[PDB]
Amino acid sequence: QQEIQQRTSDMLTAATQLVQDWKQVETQVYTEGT
Amino acid sequence: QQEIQQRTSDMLTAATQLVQDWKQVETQVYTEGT
Amino acid sequence: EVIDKKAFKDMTRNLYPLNPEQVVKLKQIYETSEYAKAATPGTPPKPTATS
Amino acid sequence: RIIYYIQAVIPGRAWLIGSNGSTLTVREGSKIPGYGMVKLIDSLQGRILTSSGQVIKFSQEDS
Amino acid sequence: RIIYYIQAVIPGRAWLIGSNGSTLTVREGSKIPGYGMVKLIDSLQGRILTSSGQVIKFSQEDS
Amino acid sequence: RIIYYIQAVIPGRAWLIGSNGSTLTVREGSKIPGYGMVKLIDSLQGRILTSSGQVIKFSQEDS
Amino acid sequence: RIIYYIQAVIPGRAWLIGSNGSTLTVREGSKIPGYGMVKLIDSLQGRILTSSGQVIKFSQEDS
Repeated sequence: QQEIQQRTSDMLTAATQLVQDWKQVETQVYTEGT
Repeated sequence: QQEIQQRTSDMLTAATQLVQDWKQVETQVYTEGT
Repeated sequence: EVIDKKAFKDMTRNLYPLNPEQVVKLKQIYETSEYAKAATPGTPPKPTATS
Repeated sequence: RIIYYIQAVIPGRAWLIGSNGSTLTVREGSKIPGYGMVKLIDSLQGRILTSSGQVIKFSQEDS
Repeated sequence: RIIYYIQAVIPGRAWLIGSNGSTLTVREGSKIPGYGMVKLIDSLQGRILTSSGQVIKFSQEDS
Repeated sequence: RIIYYIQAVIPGRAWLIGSNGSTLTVREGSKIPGYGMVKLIDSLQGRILTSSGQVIKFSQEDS
Repeated sequence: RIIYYIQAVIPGRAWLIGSNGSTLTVREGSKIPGYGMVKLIDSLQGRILTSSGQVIKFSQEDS
């Protein structure tokens, strides 16, 4: 059942990457010219 | 039985080579004149 | 050739350890956890003006 | 009669506009004109349980 | 009546226009004229099945 | 008679405002006309007990 | 009637040109007037097959 913990480890790495991808949101821009 | 994993070794890298080729996207360019 | 086919299967599983259903479920888990984090216990005050 | 639409679903409180456009805000255990008291307010699915046993929702087309 | 086409197909919401150019957006459960209410939104392949058993799709040329 | 309501609730004292615009603060050992002597003070939930079995809390509007 | 040719072929989408200025793009399920429906699109060797059995082909000298 080492496959269980190895699968949990790789899925956990992918999921931690996924939630730090979910977390960040960039700002806007504002542009004018006259 | 023993040839399977080393067969998947180069192939997984080849997909990993393939997986980032769609991630990058070049932006526009613009030119003016008079 | 069947060795190559099952190799394609296991390398696909090794590239992506996540099902899209699992992705959606964990995203819902993240949203509920964020809701719990942003939850305010008790009755909130009412905004009003005083004169 | 007068029908209220929940305008800001929040845990604890609730902001409402009326069919007349009258604005108000309530808490969990309180009184509401046109329905008497308040029985249950939850952020789940936007349901307000009035003392008349009715389910105040928001506007139908404002979805 | 009014023939409705699909404008934006996404999970959750949907965008529609009429035969006359009447732009609108719907949720999963809402009422539309001429077709009853929307009972199913399929994000795959872009078809909408109404409560009357009627299908909203794109234009034939603009599919 | 004069209607009192709470503008602030703390441990230690209590803050009451009358319906006419007259406000004051009270402690455990004291008196109030129309309610009697403050037998106990509840810092929780903004409730003030008196000798006449009467509880001064916040207004229905100030809620 | 109007005679067409294939002009530009990509997988998925097809482009056809008639001599009467009728140049459009079509899908696999597409209503071609005077011909009917497309039953098969091949990205190579330049044959577009109609549900009426016609074969849309490139110009052999514009080739």
